[PDB]
Amino acid sequence: KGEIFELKAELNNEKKEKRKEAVKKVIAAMTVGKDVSSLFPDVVNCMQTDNLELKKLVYLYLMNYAKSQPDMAIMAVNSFVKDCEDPNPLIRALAVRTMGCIRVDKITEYLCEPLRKCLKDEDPYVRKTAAVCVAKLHDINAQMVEDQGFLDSLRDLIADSNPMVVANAVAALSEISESHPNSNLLDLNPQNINKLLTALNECTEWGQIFILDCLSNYNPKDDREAQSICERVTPRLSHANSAVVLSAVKVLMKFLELLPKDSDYYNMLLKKLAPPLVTLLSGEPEVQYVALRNINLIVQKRPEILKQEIKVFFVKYNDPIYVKLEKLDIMIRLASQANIAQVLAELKEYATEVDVDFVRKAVRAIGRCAIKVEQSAERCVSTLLDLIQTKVNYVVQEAIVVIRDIFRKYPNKYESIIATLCENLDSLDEPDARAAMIWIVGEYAERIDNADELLESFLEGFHDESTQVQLTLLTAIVKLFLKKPSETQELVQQVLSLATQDSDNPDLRDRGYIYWRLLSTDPVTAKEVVLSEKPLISEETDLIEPTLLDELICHIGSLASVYHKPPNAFV
Amino acid sequence: MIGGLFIYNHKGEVLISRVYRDDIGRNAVDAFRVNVIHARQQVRSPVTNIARTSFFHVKRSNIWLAAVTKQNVNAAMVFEFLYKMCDVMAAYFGKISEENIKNNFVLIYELLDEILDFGYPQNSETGALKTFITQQGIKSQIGWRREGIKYRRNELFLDVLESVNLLMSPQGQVLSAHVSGRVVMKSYLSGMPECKFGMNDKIVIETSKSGKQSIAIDDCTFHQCVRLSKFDSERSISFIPPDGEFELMRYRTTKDIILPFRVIPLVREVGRTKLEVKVVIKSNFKPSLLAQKIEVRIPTPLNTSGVQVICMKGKAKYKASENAIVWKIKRMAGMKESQISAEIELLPTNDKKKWARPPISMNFEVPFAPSGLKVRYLKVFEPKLNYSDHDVIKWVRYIGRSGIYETRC
Amino acid sequence: AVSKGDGMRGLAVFISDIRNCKSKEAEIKRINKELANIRSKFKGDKALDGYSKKKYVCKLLFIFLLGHDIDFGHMEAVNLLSSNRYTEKQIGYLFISVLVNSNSELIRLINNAIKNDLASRNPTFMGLALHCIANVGSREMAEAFAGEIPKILVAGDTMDSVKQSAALCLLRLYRTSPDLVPMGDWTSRVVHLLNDQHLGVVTAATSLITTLAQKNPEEFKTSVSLAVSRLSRIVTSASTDLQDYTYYFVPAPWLSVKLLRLLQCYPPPEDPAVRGRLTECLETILNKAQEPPKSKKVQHSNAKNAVLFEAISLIIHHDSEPNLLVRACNQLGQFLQHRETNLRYLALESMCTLASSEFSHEAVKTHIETVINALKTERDVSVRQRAVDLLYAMCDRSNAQQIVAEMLSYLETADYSIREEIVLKVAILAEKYAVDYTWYVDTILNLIRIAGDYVSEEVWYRVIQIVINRDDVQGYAAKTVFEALQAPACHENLVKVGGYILGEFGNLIAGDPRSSPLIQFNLLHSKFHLCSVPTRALLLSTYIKFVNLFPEVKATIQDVLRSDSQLKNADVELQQRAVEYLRLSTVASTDILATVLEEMPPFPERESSILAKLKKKKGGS
Amino acid sequence: MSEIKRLLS
Amino acid sequence: MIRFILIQNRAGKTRLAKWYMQFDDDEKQKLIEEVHAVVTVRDAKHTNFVEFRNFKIIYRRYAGLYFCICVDVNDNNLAYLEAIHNFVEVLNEYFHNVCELDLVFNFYKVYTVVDEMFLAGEIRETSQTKVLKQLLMLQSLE
Repeated sequence: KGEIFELKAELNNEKKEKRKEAVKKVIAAMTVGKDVSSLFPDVVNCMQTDNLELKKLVYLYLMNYAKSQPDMAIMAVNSFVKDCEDPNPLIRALAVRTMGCIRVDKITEYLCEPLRKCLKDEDPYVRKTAAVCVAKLHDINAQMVEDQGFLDSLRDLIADSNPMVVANAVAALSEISESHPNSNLLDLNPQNINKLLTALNECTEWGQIFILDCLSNYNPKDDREAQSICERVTPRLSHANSAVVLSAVKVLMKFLELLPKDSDYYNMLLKKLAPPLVTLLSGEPEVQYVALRNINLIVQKRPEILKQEIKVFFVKYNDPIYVKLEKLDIMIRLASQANIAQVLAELKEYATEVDVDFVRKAVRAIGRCAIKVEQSAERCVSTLLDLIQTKVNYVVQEAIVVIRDIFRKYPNKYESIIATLCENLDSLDEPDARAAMIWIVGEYAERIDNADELLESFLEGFHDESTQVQLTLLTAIVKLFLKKPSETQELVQQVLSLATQDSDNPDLRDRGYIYWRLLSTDPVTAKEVVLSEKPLISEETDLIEPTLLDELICHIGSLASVYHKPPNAFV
Repeated sequence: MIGGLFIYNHKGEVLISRVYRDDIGRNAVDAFRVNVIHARQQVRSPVTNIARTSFFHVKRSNIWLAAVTKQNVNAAMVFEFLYKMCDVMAAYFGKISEENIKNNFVLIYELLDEILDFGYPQNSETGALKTFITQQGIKSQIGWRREGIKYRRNELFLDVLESVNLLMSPQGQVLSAHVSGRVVMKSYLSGMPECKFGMNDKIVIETSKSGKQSIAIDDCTFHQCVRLSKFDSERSISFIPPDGEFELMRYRTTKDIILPFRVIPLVREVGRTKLEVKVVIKSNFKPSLLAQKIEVRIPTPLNTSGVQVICMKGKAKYKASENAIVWKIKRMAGMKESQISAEIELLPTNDKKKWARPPISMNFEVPFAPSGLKVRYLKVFEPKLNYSDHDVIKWVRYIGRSGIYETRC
Repeated sequence: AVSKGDGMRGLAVFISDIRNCKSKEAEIKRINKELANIRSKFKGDKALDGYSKKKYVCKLLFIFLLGHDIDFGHMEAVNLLSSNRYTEKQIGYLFISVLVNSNSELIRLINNAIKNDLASRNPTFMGLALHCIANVGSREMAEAFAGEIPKILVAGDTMDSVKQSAALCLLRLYRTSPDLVPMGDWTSRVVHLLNDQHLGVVTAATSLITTLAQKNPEEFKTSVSLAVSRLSRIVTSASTDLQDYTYYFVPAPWLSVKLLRLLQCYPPPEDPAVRGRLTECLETILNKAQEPPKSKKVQHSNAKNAVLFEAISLIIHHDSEPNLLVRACNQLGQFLQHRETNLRYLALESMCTLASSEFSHEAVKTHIETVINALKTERDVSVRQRAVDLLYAMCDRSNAQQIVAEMLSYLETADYSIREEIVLKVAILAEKYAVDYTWYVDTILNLIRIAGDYVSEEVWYRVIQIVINRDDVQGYAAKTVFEALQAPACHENLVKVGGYILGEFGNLIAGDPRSSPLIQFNLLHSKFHLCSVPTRALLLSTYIKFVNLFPEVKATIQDVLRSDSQLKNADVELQQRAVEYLRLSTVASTDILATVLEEMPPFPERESSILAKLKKKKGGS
Repeated sequence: MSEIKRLLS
Repeated sequence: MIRFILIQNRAGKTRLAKWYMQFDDDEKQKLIEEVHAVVTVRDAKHTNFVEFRNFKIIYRRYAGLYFCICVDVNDNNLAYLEAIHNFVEVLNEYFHNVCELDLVFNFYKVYTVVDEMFLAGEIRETSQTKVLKQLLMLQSLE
């Protein structure tokens, strides 16, 4: 007979040499799922001791236990308050940092005064602890904290000496001001801005983040205020820690939207911002991502900053896939009418390589480059054909389709090379590709005598095909029959028969009849309808609503810079 | 800010746990385990949202570790904190392996409540942390090729050949399943080139694919020429290739398989007279790719006397030659489906059948690896001839074949 | 009385020290310490005595059974195999039964000890060997003893305990190397074992007989006459007979379950006298089921019901005399009524099986109430399915509306692996057993409504298909689709079925202004700008059919097709439909147009191709 | 978990 | 036919493991982990039978002990669930008030009981009276 019963004896034994060692085993078996609890009191009165190793051991027992059983926690109160006096500042801090982790409406009254004391204790390792203990308490009594003056107390600590406290105060304070947006618990008036505009040049790394993220919320309403404030964050554009660099950029980006273009300063703060988020691509793979998701935003809003910088966003064969993807989207974004030469070469390469799934993402890009750089259309079609010549199937299928849509966007203009592409009807399997080929034979049928057996071979296995080619083939054979009637008298019949009798996708069957009826009762109109110039197809979105972009250039540091959703899409 | 902090071993079992805000719970942790760690078709990314809860994570060894928040935190920051918390951790015990963490539960849990209060990062940098870390710190830590091979141009091929197996329940339960792997490399390239071979996750550390009523256990075997030095740095299998064709690595996963086809068998025994079967086949890979050479073998009873079907795509034949209907589809894309419906006349018989209805077996082929494997890069470095990694011809194809792919009818 | 010897301190100690261990690595240390001590005891001058060998073997066996491997000791175990002491032979065999190897030497050393014991005509040893053979079953052994095991089994003087093991040993060899087991003369004399005095012999003989009969049915057709004569004699003589084999008042449940499974390897007894007694005996098993329980402990209930379920499986398997088939479906009925979870599961399995009998009179359809309930209350997704499967397999035109309802609610709250396979089962039962065709329509677009992600193309083609043929629902459909289309979510598969149904028909609900021609187009078009393309193309076909039907909204629909979103649409298919329909809303004669968009014929009742028909007097076509 | 509890009775 | 017979506790510590078909150690291992991951998660509101790979598991809990039997799918559930039981009922006769420990410190004779009531995949002895009579005649053996 033993187990838990035996650990209870090991502790009580007044030999604080035995206690110390026995405590060790109890703390061990928490982190192994074993339901302790039965030894809660016995651990609590080992508290009454001197050994700093043994005490910070018991606090592990308590704290990772007041966040689980906060109710069976508050019974140790008199012992936590005791240590709030204890000379050793470590056990002073320790009593507060654990006391606040008891989330129960009942502790709002006990902790009130011992925290009031540690809030202006001598030692900063106690004051840093107290500061975030204020927030740890506003969580379980937001009124009580506003009442007992701890609100004004945190407002003190921001002017505190050692930054490790200023840091924690600025954070606990902005965490409250957020939960009460309208109350203006921060306020930030034009005079107390210089207050914290100064601790920003200390407050450890963290805390400079906490500060910058507070200046975001401020808005100078004054051109010469924005200018002198900007020039006071400008240096923080180095502090390693990408979360300071970003946070400083967040600030500058919303202040710089003041003064149109005069005073070289606007011209300058623009040229200043490039190097720092360029050199943000040189951090760890995870932080490169976060910078990328944010540059994708930035070059939308202010193209001018990362203009010359395209070379930076080129893909490195070993960048993690999610950086490759975000780098590609940014090359596209900077693809200038004066560098696609360089860009295309790069995409050409990506398609040549071995990350299959990215090779696809690479060639869609060449299309998106023709959409974006209007004048390059041709060189895009050039390299697309070059890739096709590789007879590498994953590559062809993705290119025939971009071509298909480069045709539909600029004249026909390439009736030339068409007769060629009909060299690859070999391995067009992916439906999306056939549906492109088949359509290109449809239009442009007057330029390929092939058309007959081209479309015929497709028709041989029609009830097996994609509901997409099924439909594109019907629109193609009819096109043919209005272009070369006679050469194709039988085809139109077989299609219409098969769409109409054989196919049971109701939408197909309809178009089956629609054509048959139109052809056979008014052909002079059938040619009028199904032929006739379609307009030039217009792309899609491209950018971001000018109003929502603005809303999340404001949040440049945050998660809402990564997901591009505003803060309401996660809570 | 940082509401939680979690550390898993390769398997996804939780090693360390620290909640800093009620927001969390049993929720976000299985949430991360079975959605990021056990991702299948999903391409992982560093920060991932799951149920209005955000998850920052970083892999270090074969060890995952992830912070959870329900707030809109400064994203850059949580990685910056996560980086630091690993640096400190390696200052106290080097490699951040599953061994060293199992050995320091205390040191770590205590280290945490010091580098982070209430989810606020608290500046580590091992600065004076001795006077706060009142705890100890238990540390702990070929394949030949003739000289002077010469080639016209420099090419290399990469076949990822996988045979996925499965025994599924009518209702769709995976009763058992494993991928047999194999990455063959055909290399016609000149010099004495050391090439690096990066892949995605999907494997962690033999027998010629055999067995039946015998249990598939995960594994992995490399070639002699394989330098496994950096496999806990993504992949970076660094090797020096024999000439021509060779078997760079032979494996078999049993975990996060991308079973490419579900079979939905709706039988229906109408007396002992006839028997009406309907079968669906749901493809469920990406739509951007085709399965080919598809076969579906519905077993017929022994007292069959008549059969008629109604095939949507493809065509089917009855072969008493071998007792079963044989449906063949020529090709179908991802995320589509198809159906077939048989009526099966059955000679009266007195009984004796029992049938035991064998499963519906499938035979198919696909442009991906059911293991989830993905060839992420392969860089060739050759210092004597110094030809461009870029002037090396490179093609790769994946080839997922069906093993015994049975769904129970 | 005789004495009682056994014990081995060192083991108990190696365990206590080990079940101890302040860690999962002290465990690892203490192993290497005993493993180092045990070696260097074998690995020494003096071989140890029987006791110390026995004991150090046993300790290895335990370390193995922890997770650690063992690269030695096998030799010390084969020493023990020769001893005259039970406890030493026991340990040797256990050790070599658990840890085996490819070592061609030991393999034949062991085959030797095994050879001897089998020969010693001592029963305790004969057993130990027969059991080592049966636990190992290596091809090597099959080869050496496949020959002698039969010889033993059938011999007259062999002990009953050995007869038992001999048979079950042979059965392992027949599963191991069916080749090495012939079909000699012992056949008829193993069959004869069914009449043995000792029941445990019958139980062993019967497992052997059932696995042989499955590929040598003709050799053992003799066993049916007997398995009957014994199962008859068992379920008769009460509690005082068959003393030792009566378990909680159920006489030899296991033997009974084995004889019934044996009778299933065959057709109904060929001889009318035998077919007679077997059917009398089952008349009785069912009789006793209904009688007031001899006890109430779960054990008695479970033994009786293992024997009951199997005699019901034999009845369903034979499929003869309706009477016994009805009784069994009434007992299976009572189990579902009785509050429980094990019976509820087993009964639903067995009943679902009885469903494919053709002389039950379909007695299954009598319990629709009891099992619709089972599905309704029972948590435990396992029982919940076994019930639903039974309802699918007993749907007729009459309870169809009944069941389709219950199934529509099990779908509401089911796992996701179940959605799509339920959707189909419901689709089938409606499109198949429907009388009221507005109920078919109604049914289907429920699945679409809430559980829509899981309705395939086939399912929703087919209502559209069906609505075009049957006219008595084109009104109701046009109305019903217009009202479901009112919800703001509504799966995309509704917007599909709905837009089409309002393009063909719905001109026949454009009377009531509730659903004006303009009210409808506004409704579909709100759902446009956020549906997949295939759904937007389908909507476009619909927009133009409207221009035909309601010349009032031609004005409006016209410049929905004219705005860039459609005419410059980036998808080919979308931009065709747009240009074409706009063009012909302009160029076409008001006559020609009405012709082009006339009402679309009915759908061709696609029909089966005949894969195989009885022709030249045999299966294939 | 107290492995000495009876399996029966 | 019985494929195997397990006897593990709530933590999945195996304490008896008669296998009845040739498995590798790496198989025997994953195999045991699985029987755990499956049987330990079921809460009495579920049933005593589970699909398990191509076979199924009959199982009943007794104290901290799961008694699993893996069987062919077409096997008689109630039969094997009571076999399992009366097996325990023979252990509680041999050991008298048997419990997790007798089964550990006596692991080596647990096997001679198992093999007496099961052999080669099939049931062997069912009669509690005879199996006690032999278990007690050995034990009197040198």
